[PDB]
Amino acid sequence: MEIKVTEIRENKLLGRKEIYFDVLHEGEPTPSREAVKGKLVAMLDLDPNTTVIQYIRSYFGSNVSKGYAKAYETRERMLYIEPEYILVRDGLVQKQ
Repeated sequence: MEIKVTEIRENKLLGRKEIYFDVLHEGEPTPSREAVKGKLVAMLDLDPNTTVIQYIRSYFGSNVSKGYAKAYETRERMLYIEPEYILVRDGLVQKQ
């Protein structure tokens, strides 16, 4: 239920911030990716609608998971770079 941002890098060329973070999640084997996204978006003042969580990797016996996210400058920039299957997977685009 805690997030610690470990690195924020600005990718000028693709128009996104590249964000690594820890998730502290006592009592869980793994944390809830939607809950993690909400915390991360709040912590860094991101746009939920342009934030792609690439992975949240948990480790057995550890309270600590390791995540990586991409926060796009605009939705357009996200639409240009991210494959459709990923945006649909993570709820950012709604499949017709």
